[PDB]
Amino acid sequence: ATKFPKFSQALAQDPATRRIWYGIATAHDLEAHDGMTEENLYQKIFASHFGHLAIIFLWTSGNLFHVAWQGNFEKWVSNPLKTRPIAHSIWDPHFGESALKAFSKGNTYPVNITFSGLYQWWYTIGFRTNQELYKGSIGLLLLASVLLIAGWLHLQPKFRPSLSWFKNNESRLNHHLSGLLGFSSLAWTGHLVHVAIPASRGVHVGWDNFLTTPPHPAGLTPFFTGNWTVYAENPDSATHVFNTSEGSGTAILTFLGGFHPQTQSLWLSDMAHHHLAIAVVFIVAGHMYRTNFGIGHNMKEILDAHRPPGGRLGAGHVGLFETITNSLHMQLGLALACLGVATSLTAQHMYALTPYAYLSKDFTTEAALYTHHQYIAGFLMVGAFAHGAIFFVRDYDPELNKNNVLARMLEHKEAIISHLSWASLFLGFHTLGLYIHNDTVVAFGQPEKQILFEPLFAEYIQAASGKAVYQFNVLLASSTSPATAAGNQVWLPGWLEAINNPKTDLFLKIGPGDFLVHHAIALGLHVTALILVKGALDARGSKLMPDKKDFGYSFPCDGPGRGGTCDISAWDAFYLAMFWMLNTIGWVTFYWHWKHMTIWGGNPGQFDESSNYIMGWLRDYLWLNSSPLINGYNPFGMNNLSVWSWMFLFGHLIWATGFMFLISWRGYWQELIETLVWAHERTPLANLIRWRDKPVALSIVQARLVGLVHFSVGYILTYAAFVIASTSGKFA
Amino acid sequence: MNDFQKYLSTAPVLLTLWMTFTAGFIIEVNRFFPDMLGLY
Amino acid sequence: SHTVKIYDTCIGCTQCVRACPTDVLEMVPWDGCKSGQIASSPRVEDCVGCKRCETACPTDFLSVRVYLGAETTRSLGLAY
Amino acid sequence: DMTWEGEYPPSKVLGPIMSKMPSGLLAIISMASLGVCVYSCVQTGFLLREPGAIENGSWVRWYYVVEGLGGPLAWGTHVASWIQRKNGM
Amino acid sequence: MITDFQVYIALMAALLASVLAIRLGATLY
Amino acid sequence: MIDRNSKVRILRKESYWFNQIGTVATVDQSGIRYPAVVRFESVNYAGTNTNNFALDELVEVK
Amino acid sequence: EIGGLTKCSESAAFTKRLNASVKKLEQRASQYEADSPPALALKQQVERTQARFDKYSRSELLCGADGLPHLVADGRWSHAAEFILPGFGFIYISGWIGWVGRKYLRAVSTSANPSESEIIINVPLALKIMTTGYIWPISAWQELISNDLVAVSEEITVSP
Amino acid sequence: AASFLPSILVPLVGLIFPAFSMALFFLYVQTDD
Amino acid sequence: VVIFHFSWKMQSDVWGTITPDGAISHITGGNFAQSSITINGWLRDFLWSQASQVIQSYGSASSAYGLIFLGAHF
Amino acid sequence: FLWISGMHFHGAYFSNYSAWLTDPISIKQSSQVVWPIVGQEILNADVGGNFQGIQTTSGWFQMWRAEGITSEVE
Ligand code: CLA
Ligand code: CLA
Ligand code: CLA
Ligand code: CLA
Ligand code: CLA
Ligand SMILES: CC(=O)O[C@H]1CC(C)(C)C(=C=C/C(C)=C/C=C/C(C)=C/C=C/C=C(C)/C=C\C=C(/C)C(=O)C[C@@]23O[C@]2(C)C[C@@H](O)CC3(C)C)[C@](C)(O)C1
Ligand SMILES: CC(=O)O[C@H]1CC(C)(C)C(=C=C/C(C)=C/C=C\C(C)=C/C=C\C=C(C)\C=C\C=C(/C)C(=O)C[C@@]23O[C@]2(C)C[C@@H](O)CC3(C)C)[C@](C)(O)C1
Ligand SMILES: CC1=C(/C=C/C(C)=C/C=C/C(C)=C/C=C/C=C(C)/C=C/C=C(C)/C=C/C2=C(C)CCCC2(C)C)C(C)(C)CCC1
Ligand SMILES: CC1=C(C/C=C(\C)CCC[C@H](C)CCC[C@H](C)CCCC(C)C)C(=O)c2ccccc2C1=O
Ligand code: SF4
Ligand code: SF4
Repeated sequence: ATKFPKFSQALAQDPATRRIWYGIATAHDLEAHDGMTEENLYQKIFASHFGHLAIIFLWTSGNLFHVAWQGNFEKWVSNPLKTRPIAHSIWDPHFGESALKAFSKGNTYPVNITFSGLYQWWYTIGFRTNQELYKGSIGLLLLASVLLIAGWLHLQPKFRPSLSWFKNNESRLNHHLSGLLGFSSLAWTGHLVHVAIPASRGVHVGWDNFLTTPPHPAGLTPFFTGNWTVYAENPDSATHVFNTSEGSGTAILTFLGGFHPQTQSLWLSDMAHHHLAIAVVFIVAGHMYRTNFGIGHNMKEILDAHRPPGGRLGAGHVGLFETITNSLHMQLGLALACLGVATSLTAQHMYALTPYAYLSKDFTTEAALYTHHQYIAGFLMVGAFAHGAIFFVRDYDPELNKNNVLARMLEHKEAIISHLSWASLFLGFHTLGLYIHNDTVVAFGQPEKQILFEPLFAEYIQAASGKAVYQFNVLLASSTSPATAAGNQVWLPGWLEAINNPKTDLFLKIGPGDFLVHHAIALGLHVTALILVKGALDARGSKLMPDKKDFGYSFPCDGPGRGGTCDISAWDAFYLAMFWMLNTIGWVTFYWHWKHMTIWGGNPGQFDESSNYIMGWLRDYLWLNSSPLINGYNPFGMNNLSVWSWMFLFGHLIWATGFMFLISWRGYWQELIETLVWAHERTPLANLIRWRDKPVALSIVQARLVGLVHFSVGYILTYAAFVIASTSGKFA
Repeated sequence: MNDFQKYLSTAPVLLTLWMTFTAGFIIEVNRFFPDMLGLY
Repeated sequence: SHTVKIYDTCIGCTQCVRACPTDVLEMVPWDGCKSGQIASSPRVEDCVGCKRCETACPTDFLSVRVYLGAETTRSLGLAY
Repeated sequence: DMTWEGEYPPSKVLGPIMSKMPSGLLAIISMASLGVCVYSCVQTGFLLREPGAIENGSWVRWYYVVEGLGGPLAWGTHVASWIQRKNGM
Repeated sequence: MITDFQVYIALMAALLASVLAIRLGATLY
Repeated sequence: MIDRNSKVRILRKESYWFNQIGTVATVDQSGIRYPAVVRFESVNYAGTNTNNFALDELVEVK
Repeated sequence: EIGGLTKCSESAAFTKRLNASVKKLEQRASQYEADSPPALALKQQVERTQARFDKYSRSELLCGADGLPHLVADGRWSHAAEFILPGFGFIYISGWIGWVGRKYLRAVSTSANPSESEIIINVPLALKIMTTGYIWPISAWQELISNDLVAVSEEITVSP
Repeated sequence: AASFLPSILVPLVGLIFPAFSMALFFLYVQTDD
Repeated sequence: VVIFHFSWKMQSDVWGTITPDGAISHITGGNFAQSSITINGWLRDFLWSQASQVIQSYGSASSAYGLIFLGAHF
Repeated sequence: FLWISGMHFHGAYFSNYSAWLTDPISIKQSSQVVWPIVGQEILNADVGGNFQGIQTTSGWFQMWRAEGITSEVE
């Protein structure tokens, strides 16, 4: 093309403003660009990945640099529980003198406090001085440059990888599993043993003395001799003060279980052992596929041979090998799905099994991290289903996958969708019904008539791991259980202490109130899934539009006929599911925050009793904890929470603005724009200036996207302010 | 009469009557057996 | 601009050509149907994408399908 | 290639070596392997349950660790014996 | 304390990244 | 067999009445592409109750 | 007890709630006087309150720390009154309604106008069909094993 | 002094840079190669 | 917006109690002048503060309003 | 007409107009009473004049006073 969308003649030859809008949003769909060959596609994608990696490293470099140049890491290291971590400095020419003072509280210059947890992580991993952080930043800047060079290099004529190289699954998997994940873990345990653990005990091991400071007194003698037990002897005493030698030990690899008494975090020795074990597992697993050395498995054969003899699963997995290798969308979907689960797990396990020192005592940071990863997880999950649908519309070959496990899924689509619908209905009616019952009776002044179910099943699981409050004498909660006898001399001692300590988030106590919220979360997952799954299955066709596959993943509609076909494309399913995703994640995050807020405040009872009905959430959570935020700036002054206050209102604006695009549709606006064109052409003086791109209204799908973005941005921003200002304003 | 009975047999009318009856009997049960959260 | 295609299931009802707001469709002689006529889309350069034609087709599934595509001044219905 | 139909898989699916082994031999190996795994578990259980003396993880023994891997092998071998039997070999 | 020289060195490194970034972008174009 | 007043099951996947039963009204014998005219008791999303199908798309049910 | 709960008869919080509730009503009644219609009403209300708490106390309900009754639903028959027994009631009634509805729809489906009988119900027939739902469990099973309940791929399906 | 950098760079990054970038994009999208 | 203007203006600059001598105490205290000039003011000095009644109506004769408030949001 | 009729009737059989008429400043207007079913009775407030009901806000009492009703027979 000769216009902006060089990759699309259709858009390029467009006489309106759409040319600009669409060109920007269709830029990264390399597969649909004019004149795209598969080889070029892969090559360009590979190079683009190098660029993304570089951006990630530049981002990390910046954090280190700004903390080192404008932060208080060293002071924090000295007094971790009495210093507020600094992120970066503030230079806003719009600030008033008062603001300069407010944001400069506790320091000598205006500054922003970090709620990212970097200080704790770096403290745990070994960083003790600002100069060290600087070196890291410089190194990452260099690595970023190297990655950029690689992107250019592999796009050059003699270094462009072949399409075959891009499809050698065995070699990549072997290498990625054994080297990227396995050896990297081994390297990490090396760092922990050589640098981190020594630092925790007061010894400095850096690039200056690492080659002459043995990690363990015995040496590598025990390792090669086979007497590995030596490395687990003399674990740090329970009276050990972190970052000092008082009460220190010599152990480097142990399975103590539990948390360091003073830092209330997992033992470093245990983490080292953890990564060492994981390393061996992955390195071994990376020797499973054939890679030009004779031995190994061929993935195609494995998939083809797996067909249940009964015939209940049809022809089995035959045909899937080719489908996956020849479809980038399916690959992306599988990846996003797994990463989404991982992100949720990080959030869930990181607040219970605190990994970093003094992180549990920083309430605001702990709250931010959870909400951060949970939201990212939602986006990652939705994307997986989205690309799954794109696959069906674009890359699915009905003939190749004949009676395959995948095809049969599309044969009982109605069954799946219908049953998922029933589940959603059941959960919805009863969950809401029970909440309303509890609200009404309480309102009428009769709280004794509430329907409160104890979460017995969950309580049982907690007891099974050792919790004793519930009084369920089972498994690890039983002294006579075979399980207790097994680990009583291994890891249970430490675990049974933490699990039965009320001041830890390991298996928090649950009650009737938790039962209901969990069932609400269930509703969210099921309903969000219904929308996404339906979109995927009904993406290649439906009774209303039996030829949907010929129109694509995203199209405005199919006309006002046959009853009306608005929002009938698969893209619209993503659009609709996004709202539900936000709602469910919101419920999850609200639950975590309120529960923890009450615990931190010392009144766990408030949640226990007020969480049973809806008014409680509104009055004892949203209304009560909004007081610090809404008073960031008042008719009498301002404080450091002013920025957070302003953002809260800003979020509401964006959210509501989104509604305009969602409820108002194109026809109205197009007609109005026409009148404006008339005016400009008929008004003297302004007539001198004219447009080169005809002014037109936004398209149907465009408006949907714009609206969803406005809704989403406002949603996240408003909650971000609340979770931070409320927690910090009250407990910090 | 026949025609009126047909009108009374229309869906909307029958629903209202049935629901009124159902609502009434539920209310009456609670009037005589009140405050129950279980079968005792 | 847009693409309009007619399929063999046409019955020559002429309803589509009588609904187009921009004279894009015509009735041409044919022998595959009893009516002895089929619809054609000689002037797709004037299709605005209304899909009124599709709404008028009586066949189980539209015998006339409009696939929206590249946009021009004519297709975007711009009088300015 | 490896695609199969019926009530039993072809011997080619058992690899390049076991595809030539007799059904009985595989069965013998399977039983033996399971025995070793079970023995290892029971013996290790005593070590874990003996008063003290297992500090520093002394209960972990190289032999028992290797023996415990017989359990998974037992599964594979027993499945293979069935396939060979049905295949006639 | 990060010295001025250290800060200036960092800035120089960043510049290299920038120039190498423009090229990658223009090569992908 | 397809014939007037016969009952058949539609075999056109794009049809609203796929795997459903209809009554053949008339079958044209002039060589038209879709001779049979089947009538259904249920309206489609458009409100029609009839369509013309080929003999292969129809299987007699009895 | 199960879950560390306590029987409501032995929970102090439960009793405290009772006393407090009654006190509130009584304090209100003090304003009004003697046989004043308002006072008599409030007096009757306290009686109901006392009865409710007593009923729950004599029951097997288990209260928590808040002194509020908590229900148990793990399948134990010790607390079957809380969920299992009431649950059977719902299933019986719900099945009755569904079964009779399906029966009527299928019955009027073969009528002169199958759609007029859905907007204007034939009351006589409906009542007859409605009464025959008390044995829905038996009828349903019989219909399943007679291949008359579940259809066999002769139903419309999507294009893919 | 490096301390002066915040007051010399922020004006440029938030005002001069964005302006020139937007101008270039406009010229790029308004040109007919 | 109109009805909200009426509610805040009146409760702030008109309605209230006056002592036997000339002492006027308005319901909200005259906050309209310096608080209604910003959006945060409306959210805090009006919606958040004047909603303390509905949210705390449970257990009272005004409980119905609380339930309806919630139902309407739904 | 039926609507207006009902209001006057409810003000004759289910109201505290007489008491309010005597002391308009203290007694609170009420013309709706709820049946004592399911704790909904809480909604019957102690408006005044030995009467318990929902406080109405339509302004009927004031209008009737201006007309000169005086009695509930009227
Ligand atoms: C040992 C050699 C080796 C190594 C180290 C790598 C490393 C890499 N390759 Mg690779 N590659 C190799 C050999 C190797 N390759 C070979 C031989 C081939 C040819 C067959 C390729 C072909 C190839 C292609 C075609 C591409 C790569 C890409 C990449 C990069 C992935 C992006 C990244 O940084 O993520 C690294 C991420 C991490 C280290 C974090 C891992 C986090 C996970 C979630 C941990 C999970 C832990 C555990 C399982 C979770 C438990 C809980 C669970 C149950 C939920 C990475 C740098 C991609 C790229 O970006 O290129 C520029 C790419 O497109 N490679
Ligand atoms: C590794 C992750 C990954 C990758 C490589 C891709 C890659 C791709 N996706 Mg995909 N996607 C992902 C994750 C990913 N996605 C996730 C997580 C989701 C769920 C949200 C989706 C949902 C999704 C949909 C629904 C669609 C794609 C599409 C595409 C293709 C074209 C993308 C495009 O045109 O963008 C071009 C560039 C842009 C759109 C610019 C993005 C601008 C964003 C929307 C606004 C930025 C936010 C805002 C400005 C912040 C300001 C706030 C401030 C005021 C504070 C491309 C192959 C499209 C397609 O058709 O593929 C077939 C498509 O329709 N994806
Ligand atoms: C408060 C807002 C709200 C509510 C309540 C709902 C409710 C619902 N949505 Mg929904 N939705 C909303 C906003 C909302 N939506 C928004 C903003 C969007 C835009 C993204 C969507 C997009 C959306 C999609 C895309 C889908 C839904 C679906 C559903 C249904 C899920 C099944 C369910 O919960 O059954 C229970 C339903 C309820 C509890 C709600 C109605 C309750 C009434 C009052 C009846 C209560 C009866 C009570 C228990 C007593 C009964 C007995 C009595 C008669 C005596 C449900 C009706 C899914 C669906 O169709 O369901 C399968 C679906 O696919 N919604
Ligand atoms: C990082 C970006 C940035 C920076 C550094 C500033 C800086 C400033 N803004 Mg500001 N602003 C910004 C973004 C920014 N703004 C954005 C995004 C918006 C939109 C919401 C605004 C909206 C805004 C308003 C509405 C006002 C300001 C004002 C001001 C000035 C108040 C301080 C002062 O002494 O005023 C006193 C002014 C001076 C001492 C004059 C300084 C000399 C001027 C700035 C020279 C400008 C020449 C410049 C090179 C021309 C640009 C060329 C082009 C190619 C980029 C200050 C110069 C106030 C002002 O007075 O504007 C000048 C004012 O009324 N800003
Ligand atoms: C605007 C008109 C209006 C409204 C809203 C009310 C509202 C109310 N009146 Mg009231 N009333 C009105 C006019 C009105 N009245 C008039 C004009 C009179 C004079 C006759 C009365 C005389 C009156 C008395 C004497 C009493 C009330 C009572 C009540 C309260 C209970 C209502 C009731 O019976 O619930 C229950 C409802 C029923 C018992 C009716 C059964 C429901 C029917 C069967 C449904 C309708 C069937 C349907 C239409 C079928 C269609 C067939 C087709 C031909 C149309 C309620 C607040 C009662 C009260 O407050 O007690 C404390 C009370 O005792 N009112
Ligand atoms: C004719 C002749 O000659 O013989 C004849 C006669 C005779 C003898 C009667 C016959 C026979 C033989 C039979 C029936 C043979 C075998 C049947 C068999 C063997 C059936 C299942 C084993 C399943 C296992 C092991 C499952 C899981 C093993 C599991 C799940 C493990 O996880 C192992 C484990 O390791 C992990 C990974 C971690 C370890 O650290 C520890 C543990 C333990 C947890 C035949 C077939 O008729 C042939
Ligand atoms: C699905 C899956 O994952 O399967 C995988 C599992 C796994 C394990 C990865 C596999 C592998 C590799 C192998 C061969 C694994 C087997 C065994 C493994 C793990 C490693 C090998 C030998 C260890 C030896 C010879 C011991 C040296 C140990 C010696 C020589 C000593 O005992 C020294 C010592 O004696 C002194 C001198 C005095 C004593 O006082 C102290 C002790 C006793 C400590 C498989 C089987 O291939 C496939
Ligand atoms: C659309 C589509 C797609 C996508 C899909 C998806 C997205 C999926 C997802 C999925 C998922 C998301 C799944 C999940 C899963 C989960 C699981 C599977 C779990 C499991 C569990 C288990 C197995 C167990 C565990 C345990 C243990 C270990 C021990 C004891 C305890 C317990 C619990 C813990 C694709 C692209 C492919 C294409 C086609 C279409
Ligand atoms: C307001 C509104 C519009 C009109 C909104 C418009 C025209 C946005 C115009 C302003 C934006 C910010 C674009 C302005 C860009 C500047 C002129 C600078 C452009 C520079 C270029 C080089 C990019 C629609 O077109 C529409 C369509 C369908 C449903 C709802 C709606 C809707 O609600
Ligand atoms: S998008 Fe427009 S044309 Fe399509 S169904 Fe909706 S209103 Fe009709
Ligand atoms: S879409 Fe509109 S303009 Fe195009 S052929 Fe059909 S009726 Fe004519």
